[PDB]
Amino acid sequence: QNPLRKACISIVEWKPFETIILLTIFANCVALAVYLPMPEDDNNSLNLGLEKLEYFFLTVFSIEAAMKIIAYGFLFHQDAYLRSGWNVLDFIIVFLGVFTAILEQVNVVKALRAFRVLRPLRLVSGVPSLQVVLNSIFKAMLPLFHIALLVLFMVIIYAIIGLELFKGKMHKTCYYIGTDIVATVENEKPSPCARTGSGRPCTINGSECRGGWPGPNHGITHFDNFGFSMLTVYQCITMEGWTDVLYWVNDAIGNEWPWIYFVTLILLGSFFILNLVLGVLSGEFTKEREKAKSR
Amino acid sequence: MSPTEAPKVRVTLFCILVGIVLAMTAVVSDHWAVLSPHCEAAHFGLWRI
Amino acid sequence: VFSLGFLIMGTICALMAFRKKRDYLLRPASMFYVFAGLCLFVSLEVMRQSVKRMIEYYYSWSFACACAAFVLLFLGGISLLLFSLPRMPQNPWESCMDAE
Amino acid sequence: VFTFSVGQHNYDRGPIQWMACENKGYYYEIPSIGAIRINTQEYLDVLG
Amino acid sequence: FYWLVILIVALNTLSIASEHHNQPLWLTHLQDIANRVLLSLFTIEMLLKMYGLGLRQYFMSIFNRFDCFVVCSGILELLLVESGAMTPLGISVLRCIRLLRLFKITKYWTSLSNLVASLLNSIRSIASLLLLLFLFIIIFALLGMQLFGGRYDFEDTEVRRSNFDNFPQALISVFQVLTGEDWNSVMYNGIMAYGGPSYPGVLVCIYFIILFVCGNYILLNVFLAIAVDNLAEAESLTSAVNATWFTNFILLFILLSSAALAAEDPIRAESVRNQILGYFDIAFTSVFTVEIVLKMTTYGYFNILDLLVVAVSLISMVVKILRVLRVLRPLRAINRAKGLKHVVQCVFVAIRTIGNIVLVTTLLQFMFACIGVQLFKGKFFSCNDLSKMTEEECRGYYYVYKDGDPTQMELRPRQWIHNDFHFDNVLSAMMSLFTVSTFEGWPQLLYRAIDSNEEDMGPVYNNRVEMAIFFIIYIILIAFFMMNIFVGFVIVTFQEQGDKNQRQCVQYALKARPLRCYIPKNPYQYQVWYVVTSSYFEYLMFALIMLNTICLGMQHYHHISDILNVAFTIIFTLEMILKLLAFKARGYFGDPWNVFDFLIVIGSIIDVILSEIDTFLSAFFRLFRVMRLIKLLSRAEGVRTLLWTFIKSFQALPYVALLIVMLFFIYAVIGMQMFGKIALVDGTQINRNNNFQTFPQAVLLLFRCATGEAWQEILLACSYGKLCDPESDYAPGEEYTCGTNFAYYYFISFYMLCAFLIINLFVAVIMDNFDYLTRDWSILGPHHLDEFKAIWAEYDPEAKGRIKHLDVTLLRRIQPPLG
Ligand SMILES: CCCCCCCCCCCCCCCCCC(=O)OC[C@H](COP(=O)([O-])OCC[N+](C)(C)C)OC(=O)CCCCCCCCCCCCCCCCC
Ligand SMILES: CCCCCCCCCCCCCCCCCC(=O)OC[C@H](COP(=O)(O)OCCN)OC(=O)CCCCCCCCCCCCCCCCC
Ligand SMILES: CCCCCCCCCCCCCCCCCC(=O)OC[C@H](COP(=O)(O)OCCN)OC(=O)CCCCCCCCCCCCCCCCC
Ligand SMILES: CCCCCCCCCCCCCCCCCC(=O)OC[C@H](COP(=O)(O)OCCN)OC(=O)CCCCCCCCCCCCCCCCC
Ligand SMILES: CCCCCCCCCCCCCCCCCC(=O)OC[C@H](COP(=O)(O)OCCN)OC(=O)CCCCCCCCCCCCCCCCC
Ligand SMILES: COC(=O)C1=C(C)NC(C)=C([N+](=O)[O-])[C@H]1c1ccccc1C(F)(F)F
Ligand SMILES: [Ca+2]
Repeated sequence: QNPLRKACISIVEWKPFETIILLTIFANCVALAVYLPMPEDDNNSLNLGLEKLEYFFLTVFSIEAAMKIIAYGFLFHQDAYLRSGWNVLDFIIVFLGVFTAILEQVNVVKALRAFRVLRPLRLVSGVPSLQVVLNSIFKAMLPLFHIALLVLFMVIIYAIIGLELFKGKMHKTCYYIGTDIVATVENEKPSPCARTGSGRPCTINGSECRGGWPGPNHGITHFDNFGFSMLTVYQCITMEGWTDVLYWVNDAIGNEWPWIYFVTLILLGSFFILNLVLGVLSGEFTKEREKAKSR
Repeated sequence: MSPTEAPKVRVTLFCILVGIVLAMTAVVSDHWAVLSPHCEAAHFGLWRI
Repeated sequence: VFSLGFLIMGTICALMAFRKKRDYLLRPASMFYVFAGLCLFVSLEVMRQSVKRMIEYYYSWSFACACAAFVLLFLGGISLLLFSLPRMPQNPWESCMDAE
Repeated sequence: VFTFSVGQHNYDRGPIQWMACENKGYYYEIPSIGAIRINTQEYLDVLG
Repeated sequence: FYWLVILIVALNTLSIASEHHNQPLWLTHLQDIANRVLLSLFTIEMLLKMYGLGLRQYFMSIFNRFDCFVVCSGILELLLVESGAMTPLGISVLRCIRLLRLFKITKYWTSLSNLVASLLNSIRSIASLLLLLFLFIIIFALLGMQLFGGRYDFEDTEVRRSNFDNFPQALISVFQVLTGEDWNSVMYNGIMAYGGPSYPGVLVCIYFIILFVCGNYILLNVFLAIAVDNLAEAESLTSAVNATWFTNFILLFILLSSAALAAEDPIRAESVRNQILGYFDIAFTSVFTVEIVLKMTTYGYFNILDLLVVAVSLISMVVKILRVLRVLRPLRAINRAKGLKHVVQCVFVAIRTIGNIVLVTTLLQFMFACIGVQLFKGKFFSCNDLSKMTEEECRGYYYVYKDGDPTQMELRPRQWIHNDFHFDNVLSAMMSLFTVSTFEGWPQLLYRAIDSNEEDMGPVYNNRVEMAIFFIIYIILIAFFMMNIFVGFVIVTFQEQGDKNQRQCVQYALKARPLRCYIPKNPYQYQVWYVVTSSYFEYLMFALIMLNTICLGMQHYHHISDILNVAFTIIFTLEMILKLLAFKARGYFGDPWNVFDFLIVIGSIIDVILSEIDTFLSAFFRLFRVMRLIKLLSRAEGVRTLLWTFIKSFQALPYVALLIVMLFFIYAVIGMQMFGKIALVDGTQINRNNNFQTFPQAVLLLFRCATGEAWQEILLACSYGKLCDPESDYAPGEEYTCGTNFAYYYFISFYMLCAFLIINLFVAVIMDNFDYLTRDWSILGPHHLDEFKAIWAEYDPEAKGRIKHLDVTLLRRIQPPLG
């Protein structure tokens, strides 16, 4: 591009730069690790000296970004620095860093503070073996596209079925008579209850089954709208606590029908699906081994 | 004649006719429910109890 | 009444499917039976819950008749539809709705 | 000085016992509700 | 010496695997008066055959390279216990090094040392993919330390051990969410730390949704890769009356004989129904006692099983164990069913393949159990209240506070309790590690081994947070690596007994047939036929379907939700009749998708008229409007192709799923017999929802255990301490005698069996499909040969065989890969 009037830094660019910026980003990772998160605006001594250290780590990466940006075009000039694959990531990193660091000393919140955990990704840039390893997974997840478009649609179908069948059913429970305390037993978790139905009537002596109960898992597991129904369907599909949802529906509406909904979702959603991905990926491994066996 | 005069479709169309007759009688035979408050035994149906 | 109407409309297609090589006609007929069956079941529902809103209760004779007619019609329509629908291809060339 | 370290936490207690052992006082730990009664009536032992 | 040197290592193993808690003193005496002598006997074997192999050949083979390490560590450790090296943790972390000598029987087997010749290179080559997993874990722990760090400060008294308060704890939490165990409770704590089930809070679920899926995926991939490559190395380097009447009538009567075992009542001894099946038993027995002579009056290994079955059905017409021996009644169907015995024997020949990888795993399990006994033996005791740290202090009563309210307390007697899964011997250690390797209850063993204080004292919160390493290596070796090379073993072995593309296409271009299109005459009805198959029309149909789907999601809890239902019902029933008129009810019912559409339309009509009949005066008829977006699978040809491809091979192998249903049947009957009288009390794991009283309930319990739920808690809900059901029969005062300690043999076996057969069904269905999965989608294939079929049936509305010559101009419409 422009003449060699600005490239006063391309002389030490080819020095062993990797064996110093790697140790710097590793020390940055360590200073990120030993940080202690304290509740409600509290801090200690070591947490104060680790924010003065984010000025030594944000000033090295930034001057190296300058050294690499002006050594190749104004910004790109041929899509050189910015459009280099693993040089845009580092730019966003050191461009959010300074941004939020000067923002923290302009109102003198913590949302952009959490973008500080992307700096550990720089180590992948540091070693090219990791760079080629990381690009193989995004190369092998394209055959898993017709499986994801099937899992998404199955989750959306079962969410709507559960929204039609169970919406607003797990809202009664048995409190103590005249109280707002749920009445349970030693290891029992608060489950739904039924009055005038095939559901469960609860047994504790001074207890009555009335409504106004936010739901089973503090109000998180229920088919009350599309978002929560999607959430509980997805949770069941991972085969984690699906029997709890089944049992709560059994307590709410009745024992004989609801299993059809959950044994079908666990067979189709979990076993059939994981069997699909265990075949599609092993087939991809086999074909990428066979194409290389001819080399 | 593959699906229409095979034996495996005729056995099923046989099994259908049993359901046909038992259903056309079930609408008319009120012999499926009793109630006894407690001698006033009842017999429910679809049209008249 | 709707269930018996479905049985009526299904027997027609079940019989007209025997002539003129109208085998395709056995595909809708089956389905009608299914709904008939299904209808019978929800019929059950109503009566059942009525029995538990009126004392003792007990189903003696015709509940078996209905619980048999429903399951037979339902399973038979489903299996008739499975037998009229040709086959899952099972081969890279075979296909559903293939020429004879 | 009587110092009390309350709760089940991961913080350093050395300085608190030092404040206790230096100024003629005592150091108590209250991890739960069941310890409150007996640990809050025991300073009368030191005062005596 | 080839066997005398294995005799000494076996004598040493049987002595290091006999150290338990509270062992007799003579046992402690034996265990070291048999260690110094055996260490010196390991010393003579590093001298005489050292001198036999000269000078420099005791460093050429890595085999005897670490054997000098054994002697160095042994003597150095002998002289460090006569020193101030106390702190039993320190004295025992060398007795774990003492275990490093068992590798002398692994020293001696060919195939047990041949497999590691590339298994060790597996990690070494993949060390840059395992590192990406480590970096993923570290980034997600550093993100969890920001989102939920110091935010689990709920005022209640309930302990939440899996938090993100510091970096080791965040690592433990992220690893536990990765293994999948109890991740939903971590998510619930994360949701309650924020607002709650509201708009700000619930978005913190995304974190977990990204941590599980994209975290499982990567991991899985890595392991799979490793497995396949390491297995290739171990597979390529080594490479270089007698009619149908009788049989079909007896076969349909063994199923009745079996289902008479299903329908039963274990609680009611002779229930009103039970003697009906007792009478049917004589019928099902005497129809079989005749056909044992119609088979061996014509004649004099598989029918002796049947004769024993009928003999035990005759002698029955303590001894009550014989009633468990009548569960092989369906095991005789492997006689007549010929396709059944083929897979029953293909499974017994597939077990011989996996016998090499089971012994190395069992040995790793044993050695990790020994390390566990050296670490956490005696340390899994506790008191009811966690303020008393000794069995002598844990006496009397204490108060418990409900909901953590200091003004609402109850009295509870305090008792010195032992954990249910502990590390006192190698049997208990192996059981604990077995429950850990299935990922169930492993955080409760972790946070209990972290609090381990001393040999007979109670826990201390966050005492030893480094103990987590013991639980994170074992999980990575056994549950992530050995289990994955087991699956790689079975998949690569199935791979073989399963050119090719030319063969497939020359078979295609022979047996394929033409396709019918139903292109009609009569331009007056050809008019509506033209607007029926327009891409614009079907795209309007697809858009209407997605509009109905988005209208189905708008419903919530606490009327324009039914008028639109009727409006869509009308749109679809008019589309159906218009398609019918354009196809004359002959081309319409030819397409299965049109059969499904007709099904949906009839169901929707019935639903709307039922709802307005109900408002003029069925919860499942409302499901037919949801089934509509299934016909959205008539457009996505890749998804439809994948679904058909897998459903084909799932239908091709029903005799491998028959094995699973037989396993479930047998185990459910045996469990109804063994533990079927236990009470149904809430707060326990045998309750109204999960029990053994009836056959459906037992089958659903076994399905829950198959899915790997808290099966190790049902295993403890049936162990000779359980209150009997009041309806049962038992002597007074003799109540807590239900349940048997046979549960450990019942569950541990079942899981294993249920994990084998399932894996089997996963591999067959995969290898039967290895054509479509290992296919280059560009070079060649049947998709082009279906392109040809389509463009050919275009010119040929009715099949009528083949077609005219010119319309030869079609060859200009083909892709160059084929045209
Ligand atoms: C994406 C490709 C395919 C993905 C999905 C493929 C299939 C789609 C999912 C299948 C639907 C699951 C079955 C519905 C769940 C029923 C639960 C239930 O009935 O309880 C609630 C309700 C309980 O509600 P309720 O009526 O008691 O509540 C109020 C009480 N009253 C009204 C009395 C005041 O049960 C019913 O309404 C009756 C249902 C009985 C009949 C339904 C069972 C048959 C359903 C279809 C069978 C097909 C099986 C699966 C197909 C194969 C797919 C793998
Ligand atoms: C390489 C693999 C990559 C890994 C993939 C990662 C998946 C990303 C997850 C995406 C999640 C999207 C969430 C965005 C929802 C928008 C937020 C919102 O407004 O909805 C709130 C919702 C309902 O409203 P709410 O606030 O609860 O109601 C209170 C009264 N107003 O309240 C809620 O509860 C919203 C929560 C919805 C969460 C649904 C989760 C189900 C989706 C998982 C299925 C995907 C399976 C992937 C399989 C692919 C295989 C490789
Ligand atoms: C794709 C990959 C994997 C594929 C591999 C194939 C293996 C599949 C294995 C999965 C089996 C899951 C079985 C789940 C069915 C359980 C039924 C159930 O839980 O219903 C409970 C309900 C309770 O009623 P009850 O016990 O009478 O008491 C209440 C009375 N007021 O009971 C009822 O009200 C109705 C009871 C009738 C239900 C019968 C239908 C199923 C029952 C058993 C089916 C299987 C039979 C043999 C076991 C084979 C299963 C493998
Ligand atoms: C590559 C594969 C993976 C790719 C990743 C994709 C990730 C997507 C998964 C995340 C989706 C979860 C969305 C969660 C939010 C749902 C809406 C919601 O949160 O609230 C429910 C809302 C009403 O709730 P409420 O707040 O009570 O309203 C009034 C309150 N007084 O009611 C609503 O308004 C919600 C209505 C939405 C209904 C939609 C149902 C289906 C629509 C999609 C079908 C089209 C398929 C996409 C086509 C793509 C083809 C390639
Ligand atoms: C190199 C050496 C050569 C040796 C090779 C021998 C190979 C044998 C491999 C078998 C697998 C063993 C792994 C199981 C872990 C051990 C379980 C155990 O020992 O349990 C201990 C239990 C008592 O423990 P505790 O908690 O103290 O309670 C006592 C109160 N009664 O006491 C018990 O009652 C437990 C009873 C154990 C029952 C085991 C049943 C296993 C049957 C599985 C067969 C199917 C496997 C094939 C499929 C594999 C595919 C994955
Ligand atoms: C016997 O080995 C074992 O102790 C096993 C442990 C400890 N855990 C579990 C879950 C097993 N299992 O049967 O699924 C086997 C295991 C585990 C990893 C690889 C192979 C096997 C094998 F045993 F099945 F071979
Ligand atoms: Ca689990």
